Order: sequence, then structure tokens, then C-alpha cells
Amino acid sequence: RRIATPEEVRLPLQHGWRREVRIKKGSHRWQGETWYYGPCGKRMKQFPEVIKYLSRNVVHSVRREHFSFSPRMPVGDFFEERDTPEGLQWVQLSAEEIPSRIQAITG
Amino acid sequence: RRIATPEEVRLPLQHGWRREVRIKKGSHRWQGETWYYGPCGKRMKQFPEVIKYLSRNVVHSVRREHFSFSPRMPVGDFFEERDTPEGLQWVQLSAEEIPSRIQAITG
DNA sequence: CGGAATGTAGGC
DNA sequence: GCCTACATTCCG
Repeated sequence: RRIATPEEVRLPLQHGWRREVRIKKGSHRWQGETWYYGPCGKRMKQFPEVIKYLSRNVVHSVRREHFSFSPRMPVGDFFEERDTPEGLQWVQLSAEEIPSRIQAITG
Repeated sequence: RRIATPEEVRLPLQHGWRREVRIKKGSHRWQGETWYYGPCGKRMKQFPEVIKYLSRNVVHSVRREHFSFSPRMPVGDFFEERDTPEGLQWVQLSAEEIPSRIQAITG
């Protein structure tokens, strides 16, 4: 439909949801995946899982239009898998780091 | 072998971990449980899972004494299970509601 | 205790 | 439908 705005994507975060973007190297390139945690703690990685979640709980403030799985949407916490001699290692990115990482997964 | 400070239990939150306290109606009474998320997104509910995770991952600033499974330690995000005629909703507590939930599960 | 066996859920 | 990855159970 219409692309969701930062503000709409921040809405479920005021009603007990968490949003994360997680970046790592695959086949050719670096890619991002978006995770959501529902207020009960359930991890969801696919849009239709959120649709199934929303229809199983009471329809209030939070609707499908507030959800984006786009790793380019700078809302929530960002993390990246860095390969090192000590092993694969996840680090949370600073606000200042996020823009370079979104540029690197656009396309 | 000695009590961990709030400052120390907040430290892994500055290194890509998350702590949550979740308060549900149990068998008899209201009880809380503590979850940690490792920087990789792994959910851990028991202290021996954390020690096992620390032993198989790069040993940076975060060490075993920075961790508490106490639902009466006000560090991280708090959620409670609120049952109504509309159904079981989980809701995130404000900073202002937290001290009264902790009192209610002290005891 | 640290790993293997088995169960489960969601991904493809 | 099976497969992969995670959660839980089981073992000496």
C-alpha cells in the first residue's frame, strides 16, 4: 500500500513491542533482517506472523499498517555479525553507525 | 560470593544485552521471571545458560557477576499479564508502575 | 556438566 | 511437504 513513516513504525514500540535490525554477510553481500518481539516476548521475523499474532489478540492501537520488515527503516536497535579470529561476534551499533550500515544494504 | 549492585546489573545493557522482568499469575500467586537476550538475540531464562553462553563467546567487559535473575531488581523492561473479558493482554510497565509490582512480589 | 537425542515451529 | 535451527530432555 503506502510506505510507513518513521512515526507509524515507532507506534507499536509505545505499546510493548520491540523492533530490531540484524545485519550479517551471506552469499555475495551484507544483508539486514527485521525482528519484532510482541509484548508477550514472542519473536516474529515475517509480516504474515504479525497478522496471525494481531488476529489472536484484541484489536486496539496497533494494526498491520504500523509494521515494516524493511532493514532500511532506522527504527529500533541495530546489530551486526562481525567475523573475527575469536569467532562470529554480534555487536550493537551506535545511532552514528546506523546510516553507513543502511547505505551498505541498499541495492 | 557477594551482592551485585544495580550499576553492575545495568552494565551488560551497555554491551548489546537486554534484561526483561515478566510478571504473570501462577499456580498460587503472582510471580516474576527474568529473561536475558544475548547480543546475537538468544533468549536465556536460567543462570547456567548464561554461564554456558559466556564460556563459548568472546570474553569482553561482561562477566558472570553482572547478571541477576531477580524479578525484584529494577533493571531492564518490565511486563505483566493483564487478563480482561477481551482476553490475556501483556503490557509493558512505565518506570512509575515498576516499584509497586516489585513490592507485590516481595514476601 | 557438556554434549547427544529428541521434539517442535516456522522457513522454504 | 521436508529442512533447519532452536528448545527441551536425556545421558554417564
